Amino acid sequence: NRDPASDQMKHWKEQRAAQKPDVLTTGGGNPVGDKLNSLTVGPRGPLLVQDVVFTDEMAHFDRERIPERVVHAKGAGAFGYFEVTHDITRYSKAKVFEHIGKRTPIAVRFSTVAGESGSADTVRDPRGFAVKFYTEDGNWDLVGNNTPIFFIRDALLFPSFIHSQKRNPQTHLKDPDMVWDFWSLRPESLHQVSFLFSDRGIPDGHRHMDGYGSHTFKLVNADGEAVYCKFHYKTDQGIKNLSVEDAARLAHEDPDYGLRDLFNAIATGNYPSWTLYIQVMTFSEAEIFPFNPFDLTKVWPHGDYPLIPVGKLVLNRNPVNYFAEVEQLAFDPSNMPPGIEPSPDKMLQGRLFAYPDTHRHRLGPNYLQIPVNCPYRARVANYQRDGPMCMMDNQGGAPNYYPNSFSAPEHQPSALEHRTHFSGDVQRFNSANDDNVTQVRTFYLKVLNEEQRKRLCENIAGHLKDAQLFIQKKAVKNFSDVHPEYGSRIQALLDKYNE
Amino acid sequence: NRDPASDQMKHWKEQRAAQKPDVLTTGGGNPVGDKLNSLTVGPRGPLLVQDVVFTDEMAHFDRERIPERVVHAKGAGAFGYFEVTHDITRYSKAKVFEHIGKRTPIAVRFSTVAGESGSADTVRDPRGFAVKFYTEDGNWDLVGNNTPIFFIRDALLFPSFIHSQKRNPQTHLKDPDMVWDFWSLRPESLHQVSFLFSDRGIPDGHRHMDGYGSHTFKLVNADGEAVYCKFHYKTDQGIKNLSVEDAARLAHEDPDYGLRDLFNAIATGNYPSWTLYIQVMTFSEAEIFPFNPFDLTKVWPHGDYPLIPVGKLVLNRNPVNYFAEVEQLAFDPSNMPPGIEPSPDKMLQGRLFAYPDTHRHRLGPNYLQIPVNCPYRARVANYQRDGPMCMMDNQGGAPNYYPNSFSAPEHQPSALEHRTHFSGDVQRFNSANDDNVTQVRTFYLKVLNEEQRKRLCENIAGHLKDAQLFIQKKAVKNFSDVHPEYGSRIQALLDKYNE
Amino acid sequence: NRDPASDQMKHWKEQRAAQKPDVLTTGGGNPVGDKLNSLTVGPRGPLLVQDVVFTDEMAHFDRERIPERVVHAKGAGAFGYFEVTHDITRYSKAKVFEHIGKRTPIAVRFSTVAGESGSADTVRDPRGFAVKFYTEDGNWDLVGNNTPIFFIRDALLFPSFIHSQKRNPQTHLKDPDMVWDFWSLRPESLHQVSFLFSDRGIPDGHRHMDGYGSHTFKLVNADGEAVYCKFHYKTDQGIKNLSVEDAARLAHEDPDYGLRDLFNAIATGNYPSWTLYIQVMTFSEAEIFPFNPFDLTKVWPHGDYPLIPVGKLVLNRNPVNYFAEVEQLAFDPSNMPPGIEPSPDKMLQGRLFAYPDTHRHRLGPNYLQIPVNCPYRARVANYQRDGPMCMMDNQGGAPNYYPNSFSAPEHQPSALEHRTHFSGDVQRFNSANDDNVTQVRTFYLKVLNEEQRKRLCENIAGHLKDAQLFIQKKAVKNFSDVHPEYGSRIQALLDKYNE
Amino acid sequence: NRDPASDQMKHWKEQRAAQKPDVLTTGGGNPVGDKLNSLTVGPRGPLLVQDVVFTDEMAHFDRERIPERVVHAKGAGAFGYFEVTHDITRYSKAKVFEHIGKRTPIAVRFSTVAGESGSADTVRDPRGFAVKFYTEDGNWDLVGNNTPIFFIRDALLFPSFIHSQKRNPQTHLKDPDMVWDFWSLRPESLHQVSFLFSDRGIPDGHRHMDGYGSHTFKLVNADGEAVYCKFHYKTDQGIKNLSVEDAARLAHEDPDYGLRDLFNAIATGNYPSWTLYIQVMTFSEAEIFPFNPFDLTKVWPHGDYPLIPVGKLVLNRNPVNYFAEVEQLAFDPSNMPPGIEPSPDKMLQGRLFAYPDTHRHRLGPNYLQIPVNCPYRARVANYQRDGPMCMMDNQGGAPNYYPNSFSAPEHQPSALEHRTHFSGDVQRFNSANDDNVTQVRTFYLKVLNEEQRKRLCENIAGHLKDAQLFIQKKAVKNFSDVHPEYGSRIQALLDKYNE
Ligand code: HEM
Repeated sequence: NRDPASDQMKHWKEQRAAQKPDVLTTGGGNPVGDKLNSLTVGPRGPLLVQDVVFTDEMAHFDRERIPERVVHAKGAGAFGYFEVTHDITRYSKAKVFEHIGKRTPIAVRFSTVAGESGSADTVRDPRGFAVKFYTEDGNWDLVGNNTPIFFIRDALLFPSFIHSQKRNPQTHLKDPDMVWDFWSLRPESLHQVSFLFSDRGIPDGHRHMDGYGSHTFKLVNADGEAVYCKFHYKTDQGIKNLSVEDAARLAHEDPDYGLRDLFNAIATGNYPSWTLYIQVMTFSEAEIFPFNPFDLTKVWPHGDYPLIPVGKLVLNRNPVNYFAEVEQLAFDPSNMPPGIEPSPDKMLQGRLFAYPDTHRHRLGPNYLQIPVNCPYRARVANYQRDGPMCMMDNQGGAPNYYPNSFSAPEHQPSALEHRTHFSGDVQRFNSANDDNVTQVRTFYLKVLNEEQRKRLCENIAGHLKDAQLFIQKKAVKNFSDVHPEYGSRIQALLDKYNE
Repeated sequence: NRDPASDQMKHWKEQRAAQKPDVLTTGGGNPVGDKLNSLTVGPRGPLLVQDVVFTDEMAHFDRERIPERVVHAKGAGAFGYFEVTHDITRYSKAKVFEHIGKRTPIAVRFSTVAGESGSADTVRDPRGFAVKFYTEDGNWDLVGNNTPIFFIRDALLFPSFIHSQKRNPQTHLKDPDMVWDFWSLRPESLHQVSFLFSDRGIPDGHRHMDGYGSHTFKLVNADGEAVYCKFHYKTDQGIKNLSVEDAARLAHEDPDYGLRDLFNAIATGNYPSWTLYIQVMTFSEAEIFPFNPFDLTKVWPHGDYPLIPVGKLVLNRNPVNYFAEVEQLAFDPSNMPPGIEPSPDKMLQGRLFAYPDTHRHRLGPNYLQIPVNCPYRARVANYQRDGPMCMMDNQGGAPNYYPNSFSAPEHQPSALEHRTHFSGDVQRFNSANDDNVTQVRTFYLKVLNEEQRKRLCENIAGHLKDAQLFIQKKAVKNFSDVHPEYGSRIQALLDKYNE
Repeated sequence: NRDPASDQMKHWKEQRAAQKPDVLTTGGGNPVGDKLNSLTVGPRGPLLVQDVVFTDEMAHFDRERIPERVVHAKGAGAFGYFEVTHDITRYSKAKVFEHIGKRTPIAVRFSTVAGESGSADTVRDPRGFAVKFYTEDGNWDLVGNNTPIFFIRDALLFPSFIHSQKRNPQTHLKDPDMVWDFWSLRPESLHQVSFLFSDRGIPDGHRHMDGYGSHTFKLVNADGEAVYCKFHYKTDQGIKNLSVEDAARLAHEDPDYGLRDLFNAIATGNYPSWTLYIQVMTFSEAEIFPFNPFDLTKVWPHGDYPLIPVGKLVLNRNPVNYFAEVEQLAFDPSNMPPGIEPSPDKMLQGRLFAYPDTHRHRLGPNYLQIPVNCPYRARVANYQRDGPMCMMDNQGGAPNYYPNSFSAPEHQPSALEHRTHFSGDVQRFNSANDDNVTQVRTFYLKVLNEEQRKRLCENIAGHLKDAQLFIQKKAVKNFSDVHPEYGSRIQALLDKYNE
Repeated sequence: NRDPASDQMKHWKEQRAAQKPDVLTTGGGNPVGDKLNSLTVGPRGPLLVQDVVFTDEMAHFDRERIPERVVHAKGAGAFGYFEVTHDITRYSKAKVFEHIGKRTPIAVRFSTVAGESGSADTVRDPRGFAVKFYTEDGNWDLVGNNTPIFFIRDALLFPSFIHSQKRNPQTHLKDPDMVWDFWSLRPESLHQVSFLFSDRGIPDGHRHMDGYGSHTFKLVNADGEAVYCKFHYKTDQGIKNLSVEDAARLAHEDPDYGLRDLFNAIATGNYPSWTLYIQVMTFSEAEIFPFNPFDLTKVWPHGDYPLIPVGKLVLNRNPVNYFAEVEQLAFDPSNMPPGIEPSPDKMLQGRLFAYPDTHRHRLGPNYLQIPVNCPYRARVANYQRDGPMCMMDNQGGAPNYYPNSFSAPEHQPSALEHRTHFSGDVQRFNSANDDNVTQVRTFYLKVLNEEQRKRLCENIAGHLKDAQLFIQKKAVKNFSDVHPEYGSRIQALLDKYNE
């Protein structure tokens, strides 16, 4: 006996009963006589164009690959649902939070960042935990991460950052000089480099990690009052990382550890779950926060702004076809239904654009027409038409201009954005010096126990050692600024590695 | 009031009736509060990225167009059915002919040839008569023209021919020199040229012409008995052609004439139709025919090859959305169910490749998944997977390799290519002089009478006159070779023209 | 000897006198033996997949077409230069206006608006007049039209407007109901529609029409002193239009009359040219302007804001390959170099996005590298990399992240946007009631004379007659709001048309 | 200091020094003022669409990716030349072999097979060794592997084979059930499989393995005489393999072993090199020859058919930009200059279309225009035009149809292919019978020392051990079909692994 995972074709064969096999048809659905032998003139004669069976299937074969995700290319996903267990409708009128017991189906995808399609799960990298909510008011995409913060606070540097986190332009090899020259030049990353290199840097499976909407969002009650929030979905299976030693081990043993684990979990009736919380911040409060409540490289102290439960997140139906249901998955941060809105978070703002952007290029213009991405729990009706690979009925003969005197789709004013005032010059305001240590300090000596406080200091030096010298100093100079003992312990390890 | 075509919107609304307007949603199903004004800071302030309602709409509009067909770009389509009136089973096994009274859903697209998207319907040009049968053995595409022949017999010149017939590479204008140099350099074009400048060069609408398969085909009955044939779908609305003066009027008065005539013909229950006949030929009498039976520039004499009736072609349904149903329609000559096979027709052999090849580019790798293209009357099952914009289940979780031992789609010895023997050197045999006059001569003298010959000559002359002298004399010669007088007449009008 | 355009292939010959024909090769440079005959087994044998030559060509022929422009699909282009003849440096620091007697290469494309690629040139429709300036600070695209205003003033209506301007989704025909239902419901269009149906609605080719920026832009000088402006480039060939009667003739006679006219003019050394002026308005006057200064449906009286000579545009060179240098041509209003900026014009704003966006689809991610679109007069150095069909060296092995301590490109502080203050609530402000008749009323009464008013209403009435009765009522009512006489005239004609 | 690959940026900044850094600009060439801070209204305000600096960069980043090769995604590349050392003149007229000492530029890409973009270098899997010769008669693409045979013999089985070597349709993990089920059912693989698990199954870098043309080819001399040859190029740095435990750790130690290895070799002046040899066999000999001389699972023995030397392949140049030069590199087997022609090898013939076909997909219609793919040591002249992303001048104003009377490119009768008379029926002949054991035996005993045999058997077991029992059964059957002790040794190793 084998595991569910490896027993895939197994179960399929049985579940196919004793019903004869279907017929191998061409793409056009024409019956195929023999597809195991080309069409030739003579036993040793040349290939005839006439073998269209060959062309038909070969042709398709030549185009199965589509561009992989720019970032977060490696991962897996499953389906399940969300169910309300609290009433926060006093905070947001989002139909998804209707009443208690309210269930909305979902799709989830876990993933790393820097690695490519061939990469392995078991490595030190942040993680992607995206949630798609098929609500009655369209789809809501909570494209979150296993962290409440990020390395940078302005989108304009994200590409550059990701660049530094991947291969060298010429060599095509990972490069420390790149990694650390960047981080070192931008301390705002401190807070996050601290989490990545902490024990959390490498979880164990996707099931033993927490989620974070990260950014500061906006909730609008069915009364127009708005308030800021933060999304958190802590694991119920409890945290659980992996020994550096084991990581690199599993790495080459089963580079897809995360996949099968998460997969067998569901196959073996052991469905993973997370608990949804949110922190609330009135506009009054925000005006008070000692920091930028919108800074992505900052958190909200749990004590000052406590979490409120709202619901359960359950995954219990593994995909039936990986390509179709997971690869093709598209999550658009901009996909926020009535009740939730973005904040002036200079990083969340940019994400409003880029995601649907790339999706147009990675998948295609009508990518929202792909099953997995189709908002089937709603009714898409508008004035958009055509485009490549246009399935559906393209909305039939319905009037295609608005406004029209022919009863075509009208807009519901009730779903209007929330009104806020703004005053100030249009400029490129500097966010580089918006405190990149304080919050980090209270992490080192407070959240981290002397036990793991040192571990982190090891993980870093072991990677920082590979960078040039001038680089290593700046880095230390930064850690030092968080805490002298920080850059002191590190500089130690480095000096030794240095012989 | 006015024609049904012009009453489209009026009707669509009256169908709405009691139903109320649908809510205006984004591509993501999110309702919009006001799709008529932008989100800006202040009434005279900047536009914000935050307006994802705009970007959602704008971004789609920007991606509405797909490449138009490289030829036959202008056209119109309709849906109807096929009806078996005669048992021809003793010739072919195609299940579409399975039994008299059998109806097979068909789709059809009419079109011109050279003109682009916005060209006029009423202009001299061959006419496209593509027919699609959704059978249980997959789809059969009978991509015919309104001519039984063509200007050339080697697919290798098709690109060149179309280039000569389209715009000048630098001025972008129509070029008579290009048109005539090519023609004058390839007399094998004379047959189809004659037919082209004849009263049939411009029919009155799409309902007033016949549909031909042109190429010789192959039919194999339930006993595996091979036979050659030709398809003919003669119009039941009678052959009506349009004068040169009126075609010129409509050219600007109504460039979409054919589209309108057709829509309305059906919108008023005036379903046009065509009787589908076919002629048969033996490999014996084939080796006996005085010409290459697969030469696209020739016809099988009626006297020797009487037409055999098969069934009817009724068009009784208009498209509901032109883009999804007509624009995206794709016909591949290679889609022939068991019972219909190609022939050594050089030209035919070429089309076996070109159609799906161009479809993979104009529409996309997965174009067969387009509703209008999907062979629904049949169920597709094979090992091809993925590819961009993959709808449906991607065959869910069935084995993607063949052979296998888990019960998945299989062969069909029943549907195997009819085997024919061939022999001979393998080279690029020259077909430039396989009689390019004989059948034209009989046309020009016995098929036409003095008034038609008169017109035919001015028609040719009125266009040729704009080509360079040397191309003129060049062209004359070819004509005289079909007949001294044929040439002399055109010559006459030429000098007058040169005046 | 005919007009130059007709003798293209003739001169190409002459051009390379003695020079001998080059060897015919495949796309791979492999020389071809015989491009006129297909390689088959025996003179009447099947086609061999081994005939790569054929397959090489056919595959290319099969993908020659790219999506046509979403709007302004039918056009013509040329190249020339822009010479500075007046000092306006006190207004803008743009290097293009840098000094008296300075010439900058420019590219231009003329066009219609709603017609597809096959469409005719001489049809009532605004006319695009896009100019690309290859300047030192990158390219500057002044994407004007032949009118200084437009039909709408908020980008959200554009897709809707265009849709109503094209073909019925189901019939694929032009629908006057669609056209007038829209216009009737959006009275802000009166001005344009009034200009459109006037005499200028159909110029005598491209050479006899003015060009305009339409929008208001902001000009910035060396001390950072800004001012709002308008760009006008008047034809030196003098205004000249076509009678509704001619155009209809030309429509079928020479659908490419504009293309042919412009080409030949240049080909014969009769270079056309426009004089570029600018209208200036300080930030103070804007505050007290009787209308919204960024309202595309309004003009700046010549009386209060005089025109100022800037320089001249001269077209002296025709394209060599239309597809290469014209069809691929791409203009982005976003291409504004230091010294030239946008205004809050809602319409202009949405444009900053849609052009590049649509270009990424029509042409491709790297369309800026196509020769005609490359800023060859400036040096592109940035942190952008990869993408399909990537040419040049991809910036070689240069550091691909910013910031970095390795001497890669750096931003220039002197090229910072002119800051401006804004303050207001963030929301969708309504711009419908913004006076839609004042300026129109002036045009009807003062700008036109009795002769003209007569034609205008004739032209309108001639088209409007086809719209449903209730729609005609609506629109007539709108014209009345402009002027009682205006409505009666049309109404009169209508009554007539209605027998 | 550290290796050359590590000091990449170091050297770049080194040679770049003594210069001022370039100004950062937009794709359009406009200098950016600050690329680190987005444009907003007020320090805590929203992001404006006005920020085209942002959209430009991000939009591009959103499009950096393109689909990876359907197979062989993971690979390294370099450039060098081919030096003729010997005269095989009396075999191929091919200019590349013209004289002794003749230099011809080349490009090479080494790669694994079933692994995706993120996969590791040092794994058991065949190795891809492709070489592109830029010759004056166009490019010659010798697409070889690090072995002279291959699992299958009919193209039709290939896509299916590949599916088994990749991930499961639903679970997405490497699956030995499909791997082995396929191989078991298909015993012709026996040869390669043995080689696959041999000591060579994992080379120590790309520098210590041999290249193989694999298929039988055809050479033609100045006097129309052709023969059937083979291509063998042996490493000069010697065949050095990697242990199963060595490669296993290298897996996570440094998954980019090949890359680093090859980059540094070339970087330090230690250019690798190979010697090209050609086996030969006359058409007569081909006849008398035992089994099928075009069977890809069979080989020619140096015994009866000796290895004739032709020249040297030296690599002395690294890529400057990996994406532009290696990723975009496309090799088409169908690219064969005069003197070299395909052979009846089904598998081969199938590759004749599959390669350019997928290139048009993965790279684009105009891929032969990407610098490194262009046949630059030749001169492209033909009648192909347009297509997306068209560089150059699209052949300028030259006539675009053939034949023509305006002195455009003419074909070369001298380049006509070799005419090989062919006869025989026409149908899908069986191939599963060609002795899948003879040659195989002369390996397990002759070309393989006892020691290797030991671990070889151990390898197959180490993998197969995870396959369904029934699978193993059949698996051994074939092995024993080779020779008893073979399957026996395995069969023993089996039951043990089953605890
Ligand atoms: C009929 C069977 C075969 C088919 C259908 C086939 C198909 C393909 C395809 C589609 C690719 C991807 C091309 C790209 O994306 O650039 C590829 C690449 C490759 N194939 Fe095959 N192949 C076959 C047999 C073989 C054989 C026999 C060899 C060796 C003689 C081989 C060597 C390679 C190599 C080395 C590459 C990588 C080239 C590169 O670096 O770009 N293939 N093959």
